Amino acid sequence: LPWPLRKHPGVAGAREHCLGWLAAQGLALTAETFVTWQLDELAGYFFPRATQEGLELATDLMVWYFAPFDDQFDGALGRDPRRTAGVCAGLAEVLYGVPEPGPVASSPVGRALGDLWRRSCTGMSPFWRTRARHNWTGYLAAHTAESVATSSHVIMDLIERTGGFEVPAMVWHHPVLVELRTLTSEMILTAERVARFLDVERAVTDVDCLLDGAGREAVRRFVEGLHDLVRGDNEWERTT
Amino acid sequence: FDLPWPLRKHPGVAGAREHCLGWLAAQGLAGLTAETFVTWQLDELAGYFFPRATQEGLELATDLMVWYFAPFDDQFDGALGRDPRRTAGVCAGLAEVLYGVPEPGPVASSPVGRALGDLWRRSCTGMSPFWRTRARHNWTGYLAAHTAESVPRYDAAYCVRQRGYATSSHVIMDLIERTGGFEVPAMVWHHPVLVELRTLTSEMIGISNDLCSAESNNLLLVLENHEGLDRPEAIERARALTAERVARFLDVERAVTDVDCLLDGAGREAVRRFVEGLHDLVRGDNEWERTT
Repeated sequence: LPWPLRKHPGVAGAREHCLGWLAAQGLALTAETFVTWQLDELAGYFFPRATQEGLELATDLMVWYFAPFDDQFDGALGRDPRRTAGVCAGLAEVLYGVPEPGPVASSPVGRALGDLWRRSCTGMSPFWRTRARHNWTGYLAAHTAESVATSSHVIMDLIERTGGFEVPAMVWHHPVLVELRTLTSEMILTAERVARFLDVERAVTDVDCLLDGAGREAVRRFVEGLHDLVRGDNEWERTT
Repeated sequence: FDLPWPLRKHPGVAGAREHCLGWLAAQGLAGLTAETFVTWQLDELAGYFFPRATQEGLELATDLMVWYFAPFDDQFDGALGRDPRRTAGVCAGLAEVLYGVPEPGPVASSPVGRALGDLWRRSCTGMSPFWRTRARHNWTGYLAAHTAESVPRYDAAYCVRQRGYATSSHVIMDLIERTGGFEVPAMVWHHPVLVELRTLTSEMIGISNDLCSAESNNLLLVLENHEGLDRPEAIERARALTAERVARFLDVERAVTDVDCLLDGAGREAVRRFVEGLHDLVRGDNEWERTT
């Protein structure tokens, strides 16, 4: 890739913190795949300029993706017409908090998802909370539809959360950033996507006529975070 | 035009015109302000968009589309709409209305902002939190795309997708449920089949809109400047794009039964009425374009 490689400090400490979060959520085996697949290292590559709290959050979400969440879709589309859809629906009920959340909200995966969402929303504005809750809903939905848009969009929503900044919503939906997010999610034929990325990235200065100083700095850190998702994912695949 | 679906119309347009006049009066949005029904016939357009609504829902749709034409669009009339840093400001401050902000700005408390507040509060009524989040997201997506359309931006398919994102239909279809008294479950709303049906509907509506209001990011002018076509050639090309999207819509529409294995009876009925509402959007928009 044409971008430098960066890695986060707390990969060890987050690895320690995660091992407690797994126990305090009833997820203690499947943790033998967390240390085998090197998910903490992937969290270190995805979010290098994140705070320690942010790296702990992203690591927890990564293990939530590989161990408990997929242990529900283990062998779906063979014995689950509406069971997988009620699991996804129940987790969305954990996101929204409905009067009757059901047994899915009291399960370790659902409790842990409630904790992850509770931590992800801290400090963020209602625009980020609404947009990220919508991206979570679409992820769970399209993940249900595959029993007859991957998880990269919520991670790209996590760049702002773990980075201690926020991109304004009016330029968040600008077609330049939308296309950059689509090309980024595709790379997670590839040289054409890299060239197209480096071409669309020039137009990032065309959205500075609607921004201020802090906003332009926010868009800078978001596009850099996409660089880090691509190069870091490439590294983690490379050393595995 | 010459679409495969029948033209259907809500019978209660006349009451909606009167309720809507009273609503305009109450919200401080109104002499020389009653040129919205006489010449632009927005009550009948509301009837074409939501012919299966309740009377209350039809009245809400009418209020929304009048809010679209007179107050909202007035802010961007003539040369006011070619200012990036101003259109961005109005759109952002209107977006504030849709969220609970402690100390809103002065545009949030302006007449257009308070009217938008009433439209949003009424829209949320009786809808689940899933619908509120999703439709609110679609609202801000519309406002941001309009902001993007305020600056000179430039394949044809990319421009059609952009014009579809920047048209209002992405909120309009969110109202099919609200005005009709049902709700599509969130786990199937985002199903690729329904997503593609919504995309095709929006693209067709934006092709009609640009085809009529092309008097630049407009599809017709974009085809003229970038494919070397003259006006009749660009118009015919737009008809070709509409036709191919009709065909695609009728193709993937048959796959709606793939979501039956995910739903109960009420859900399947909801999806059915939603697709019919898409039919009503395309056909009604074409008719209203023909007469108005």
